[PDB]
Amino acid sequence: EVLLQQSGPELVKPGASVRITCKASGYTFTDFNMDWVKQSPGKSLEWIGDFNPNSGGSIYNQKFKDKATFTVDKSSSTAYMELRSLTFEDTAVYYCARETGTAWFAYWGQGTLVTVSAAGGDIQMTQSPASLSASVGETVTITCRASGNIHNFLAWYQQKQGKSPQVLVYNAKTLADGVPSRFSGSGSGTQYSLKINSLQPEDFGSYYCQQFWSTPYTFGGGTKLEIN
Amino acid sequence: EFEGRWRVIPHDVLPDWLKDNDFLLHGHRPPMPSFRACFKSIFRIHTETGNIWTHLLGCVFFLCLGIFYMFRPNISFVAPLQEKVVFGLFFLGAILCLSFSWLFHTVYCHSEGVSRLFSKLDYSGIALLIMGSFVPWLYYSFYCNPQPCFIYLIVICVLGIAAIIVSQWDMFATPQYRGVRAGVFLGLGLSGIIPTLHYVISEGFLKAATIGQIGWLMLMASLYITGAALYAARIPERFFPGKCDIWFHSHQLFHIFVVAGAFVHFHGVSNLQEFRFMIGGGC
Ligand SMILES: CCCCCCCC/C=C/CCCCCCCC(=O)OC[C@@H](O)CO
Ligand SMILES: CCCCCCCC/C=C/CCCCCCCC(=O)OC[C@@H](O)CO
Ligand SMILES: CCCCCCCC/C=C/CCCCCCCC(=O)OC[C@@H](O)CO
Ligand SMILES: CCCCCCCC/C=C/CCCCCCCC(=O)OC[C@@H](O)CO
Ligand SMILES: CCCCCCCC/C=C/CCCCCCCC(=O)OC[C@@H](O)CO
Ligand SMILES: CCCCCCCC/C=C\CCCCCCCC(=O)OC[C@@H](O)CO
Ligand SMILES: CCCCCCCC/C=C\CCCCCCCC(=O)OC[C@@H](O)CO
Ligand SMILES: CCCCCCCC/C=C\CCCCCCCC(=O)OC[C@@H](O)CO
Ligand SMILES: CCCCCCCC/C=C\CCCCCCCC(=O)OC[C@@H](O)CO
Ligand SMILES: CCCCCCCC/C=C\CCCCCCCC(=O)OC[C@@H](O)CO
Ligand SMILES: CCCCCCCC/C=C\CCCCCCCC(=O)OC[C@@H](O)CO
Ligand SMILES: CCCCCCCC/C=C\CCCCCCCC(=O)OC[C@@H](O)CO
Ligand SMILES: CCCCCCCC/C=C\CCCCCCCC(=O)O
Ligand SMILES: [Zn+2]
Repeated sequence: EVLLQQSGPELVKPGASVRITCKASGYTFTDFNMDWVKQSPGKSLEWIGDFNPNSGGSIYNQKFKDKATFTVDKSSSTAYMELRSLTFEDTAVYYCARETGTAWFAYWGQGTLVTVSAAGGDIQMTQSPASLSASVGETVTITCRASGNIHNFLAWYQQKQGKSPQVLVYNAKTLADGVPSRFSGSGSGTQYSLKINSLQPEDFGSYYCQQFWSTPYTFGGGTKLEIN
Repeated sequence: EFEGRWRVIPHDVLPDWLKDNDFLLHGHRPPMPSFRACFKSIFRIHTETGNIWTHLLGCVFFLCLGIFYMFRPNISFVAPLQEKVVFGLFFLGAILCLSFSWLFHTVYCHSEGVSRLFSKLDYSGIALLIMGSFVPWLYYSFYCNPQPCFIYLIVICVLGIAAIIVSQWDMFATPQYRGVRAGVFLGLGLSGIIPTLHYVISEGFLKAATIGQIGWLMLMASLYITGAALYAARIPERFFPGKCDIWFHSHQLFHIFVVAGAFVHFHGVSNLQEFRFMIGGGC
């Protein structure tokens, strides 16, 4: 019943500005923080910042401090993100993701593709392996290494092609609601693992880890898993 | 700080192991597997703030009372080594109880396993506070009668150990068993009725009443009963759901009753030793 519905795609010229909409439903809007995430084509996820609909306060990743502006419309349960002075580097899919107390993301919008065309006139997360291919029924292990202690504030996400990520594990070992028992998270300090027992055909896709211990929140580069 | 950031959450988004009282609708700490975040939250406003501070302050208070009692002049007692040992056991029971309580309430939101370990320590501490409080009390009450004093010590220790064992059972920590927990611990404190009848039969109404045992015992029994009733019934948050999330919910009032209960009990047994001092150790 929780849904985050984003505005449609945008094809804009360099130097323009766009406003992405995120319409939240199925819960009290002010109760949780809303985060904005960017994903360049064939790239990893990047944290833009977070917005508190209740306080009106926002924290931006320094990389986007001059690029993004977050706003809200409490009445209509909608969060907005203004992107200004658009360049070719800004071509990406932008997501809004909802927090649940701490910044692990149980809910994501479908994503808004922003295409910049002129045709008409800090904790590092090291993920490993970067890619792997395995047969159905086998076991796979993806590891995650943090440049600093993240005190078990880690989440694992699975992302199918053309789709938004979905949480598998949060708080290093807590299996998210509706996720099969095949998935298990472990680790502590700076070293974490995601184990997928008995691989299924639906398990292909990209896998990401995320730390939410220290701002700016960061993701690992991802692991592309292919099923034979 | 920008490390371990969190916001309170409504009761509906809590995992199962954190759903203790559904009359506390908002202000809950989210699950946080960091002891650093948990201990930092003592300085934050949430559903556990009052529970932490009442037993954090109560703990240091009894520790200062216990140290000061230990250094009282030896002339003031009929038998200071023995008397300090009995009071020492009471203070120990009160301090372990309050310490386990404030620590459990602090690390409650950590994880299911940490919460499970500290809830068992929390429950076990209540029994220790009750077992320890009988020691100075049976000592002065059966001062001249050693056979019942010895028997009643075995009974409170055997009943206390059974409560500690039952506190290890995972069903006992469930919200459905709230009333069972009130019954077990209330029974343990009320079992003091058996040695009380024995004292009254042996010494009479005038003696039990002249020495303030009877007035002080009625008050202790009152604190137990109203304290257990508030806890089992979730009063007043049952009558104002979402209005007592931070202040004066049942668990918080109960915590206050434990500290007050322990002080009134200390006061009662402290008067018994002063009386034993005035009449000497003669039997
Ligand atoms: C009655 C006295 C009872 C004891 C007093 C306790 C007070 C001292 C406690 C201070 C809080 C220190 C918290 C520090 C907790 C360190 C554990 C942590 O979160 O790191 C785990 C990582 O290594 C793995 O991800
Ligand atoms: C270490 C000092 C020991 C020397 C004193 C010995 C003299 C005989 C003892 C008399 C006991 C006096 C009662 C004094 C009671 C002390 C209570 C106290 O300090 O409360 C704690 C709270 O304020 C903090 O939360
Ligand atoms: C001096 C008092 C201050 C103490 C504060 C807390 C100190 C840290 C305590 C840690 C104890 C936690 C251990 C108990 C928690 C176990 C949780 C769990 O399920 O872990 C996986 C295992 O079950 C697999 O075998
Ligand atoms: C004025 C005196 C007050 C009485 C205090 C003394 C009571 C001592 C005994 C306490 C134990 C009572 C046992 C009661 C056991 C029945 C509850 C049970 O097992 O079911 C739990 C269900 O509710 C949920 O599935
Ligand atoms: C609320 C009331 C419900 C509970 C009812 C329970 C009633 C219990 C009372 C029983 C009366 C027994 C009286 C028995 C009186 C025996 C007196 C005696 O021989 O003194 C012994 C001394 O020599 C010892 O040194
Ligand atoms: C009471 C808290 C429970 C935890 C254990 C207490 C600590 C016991 C360990 C060591 C204490 C040894 C010192 C014991 C000192 C007690 C005697 C004293 O100093 O009396 C002064 C008067 O006699 C003046 O005449
Ligand atoms: C579980 C708690 C156990 C109780 C621990 C407290 C033990 C008391 C400590 C020391 C004994 C002090 C009483 C001493 C009793 C003898 C009096 C005397 O003349 O001695 C001179 C004193 O100044 C020596 O203290
Ligand atoms: C957390 C504490 C739990 C409670 C454990 C209680 C253990 C009971 C063991 C010992 C208590 C020490 C009391 C000492 C008991 C015998 C003293 C004696 O000789 O009699 C004294 C008077 O009756 C006559 O002058
Ligand atoms: C006298 C001042 C207050 C002292 C009261 C004691 C406060 C500390 C109490 C409890 C903390 C100890 C538990 C800390 C957790 C221990 C973790 C561990 O090694 O794994 C699990 C095992 O514990 C299995 O049992
Ligand atoms: C994970 C399981 C752990 C849950 C809680 C375990 C139980 C904790 C209970 C008690 C530990 C504290 C120690 C309390 C008792 C200390 C020893 C004592 O009572 O001495 C008696 C003698 O002086 C007389 O002979
Ligand atoms: C003065 C009281 C001293 C307390 C020490 C002993 C406490 C033990 C007594 C009661 C606690 C457990 C009773 C709780 C009652 C229900 C538990 C049970 O075994 O029921 C099974 C059901 O689910 C279906 O059959
Ligand atoms: C943790 C224990 C703290 C308190 C002390 C021990 C616990 C015992 C508690 C309650 C026992 C029930 C007290 C009930 C008091 C009964 C008094 C009685 O029958 O006297 C008649 C007089 O009116 C003659 O004029
Ligand atoms: C010795 C002083 C007594 C003063 C008030 C005590 C009330 C009666 C005792 C016990 C009944 C309540 C049991 C509740 C157990 C839940 C554990 C917890 O408190 O976290
Ligand atoms: Zn408590």
